[PDB]
Amino acid sequence: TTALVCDNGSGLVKAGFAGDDAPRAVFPSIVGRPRHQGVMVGMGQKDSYVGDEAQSKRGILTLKYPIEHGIITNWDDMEKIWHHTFYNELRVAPEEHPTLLTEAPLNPKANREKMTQIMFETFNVPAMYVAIQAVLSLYASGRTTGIVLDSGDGVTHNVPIYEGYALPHAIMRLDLAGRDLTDYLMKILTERGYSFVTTAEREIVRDIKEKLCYVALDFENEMATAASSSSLEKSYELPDGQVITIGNERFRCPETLFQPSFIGMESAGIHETTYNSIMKCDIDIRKDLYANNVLSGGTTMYPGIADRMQKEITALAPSTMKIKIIAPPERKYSVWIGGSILASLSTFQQMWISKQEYDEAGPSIVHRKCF
Amino acid sequence: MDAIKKKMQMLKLDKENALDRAEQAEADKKAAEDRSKQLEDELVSLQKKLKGTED
Amino acid sequence: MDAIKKKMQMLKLDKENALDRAEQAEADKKAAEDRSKQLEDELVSLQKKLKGTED
Amino acid sequence: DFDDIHRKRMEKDLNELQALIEAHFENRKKEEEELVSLKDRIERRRAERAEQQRIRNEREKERQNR
Ligand SMILES: Nc1ncnc2c1ncn2[C@@H]1O[C@H](COP(=O)(O)OP(=O)(O)O)[C@@H](O)[C@H]1O
Ligand SMILES: [Mg+2]
Repeated sequence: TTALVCDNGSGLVKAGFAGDDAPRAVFPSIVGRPRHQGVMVGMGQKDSYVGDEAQSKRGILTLKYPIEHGIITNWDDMEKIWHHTFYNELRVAPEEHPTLLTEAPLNPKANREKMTQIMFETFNVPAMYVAIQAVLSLYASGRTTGIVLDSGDGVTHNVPIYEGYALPHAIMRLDLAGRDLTDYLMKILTERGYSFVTTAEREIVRDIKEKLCYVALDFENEMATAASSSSLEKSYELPDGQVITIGNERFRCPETLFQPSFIGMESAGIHETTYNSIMKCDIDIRKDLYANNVLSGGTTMYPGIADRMQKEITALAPSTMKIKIIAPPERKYSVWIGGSILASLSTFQQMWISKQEYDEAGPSIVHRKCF
Repeated sequence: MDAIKKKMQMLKLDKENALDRAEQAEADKKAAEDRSKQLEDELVSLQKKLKGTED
Repeated sequence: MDAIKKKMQMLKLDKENALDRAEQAEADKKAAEDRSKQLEDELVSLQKKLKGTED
Repeated sequence: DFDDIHRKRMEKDLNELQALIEAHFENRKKEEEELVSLKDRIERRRAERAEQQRIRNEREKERQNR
């Protein structure tokens, strides 16, 4: 039979059968209970709208993501999300399909063990396998080397790989991602008068960020230009009218990636953690990693980031090496495409964690040889 | 619109590939010519050593 | 319209420029490589005649 | 590896562009001219309705004026 390539993610759940080009169903991972009282009788009001249904009734819900930073903080809601994904968005019972979840690097063990225990006890799948979210993004590019920066919505991690041999001592995981950029944008919009507070209006700020923000090639020059002319002010229409005008908030929101001091984080930007991740590698594979830098994940879709990052790394790196940044147009679904490719391989067909193996060793089987 | 963006992306992929190939070929030319000129210098020094041996 | 034409023409020009530059570089690379081979072949015989002279 | 990039890239590099051009051409042809012609037709019908309304209003005002 065919395998189910699910990809929990944090912000958008992407799923679909193995062997295709794009995920079959992509929908936000939010579960929102209603918060008001409700007076109409017999309206058929449910107790929790999940997935894309709660992005249409979000006016009277309190949306809450079940995955904070890669890790899962609310297991009941995550179980609800998985149940919805299997039964309503794909309509395939899990009793007859292997599953291939994905997990960020350096995550707590208990999260992974609970994930496999749920998949084997509640949904009762035949066999499931957990894979690191960066190796798949490297599969999708058709490479076999390269250092991949997978800046998702929950957590940004940077896994270097050479000739198929991952370097476990050079993984640099940073917890700045799309959600923190949304919060920072929502916080700097208040400088013009627009106040978004409700958890429903966070979605509106996210839409503003997606449609308007861009990464500046040079930050100081843009700050000077936006403060003199008015060629940058782009307007946007809220879900009820009252258009708003975003000035130099456009390139200040995604600039947080390269200067995490804006949101008070100490660490260095995504332009310098990649160079540090390279320098921890051996001295003989640094040229190949320099030449095959891969971008993935949703948050790396800002217009103009593949040039800013290249300029920064070229500034840091030695002058002789060639710096090349691979930015495929299908960046958002790169991890899932790689997952489909991996699940479609014949050599991989014996790596699944078969159910009888789980019955013999318990949930701690995932840390064992079947990784 | 829709198809126009994809066509632009194709025109940009061609741009990147052609530019990268041009740069790589230029680096190859630089390396090869440096090799040749160093070999020529070695040949010259051998001629001079032969001259000293002849003396 | 106006923007599509100019952008498309400029990008095609960029591709053609990179391609022709790469071809020129590769031609010079091949010529330099063959000349280097000639230098090697002559240098070996120069060494042989030097060795005979020294003997 | 790196040999399926051709068979997954070059395909859509031309087929997708040509198919989207075909879709745009057929959609424009189906949509724009038919919409403008239909709007002109509805405008003519609207003018005829306006004439009928004027005639009826005037005759009723003529009779009822007492
Ligand atoms: N076109 C876009 N431009 C800018 N940011 C985007 C765009 N699309 C998605 N994002 C950001 O990326 C996030 C989605 O990232 P995603 O790759 O789905 O995360 P995950 O790894 O959990 O799947 C969204 O929250 C949004 O903030
Ligand atoms: Mg991801």
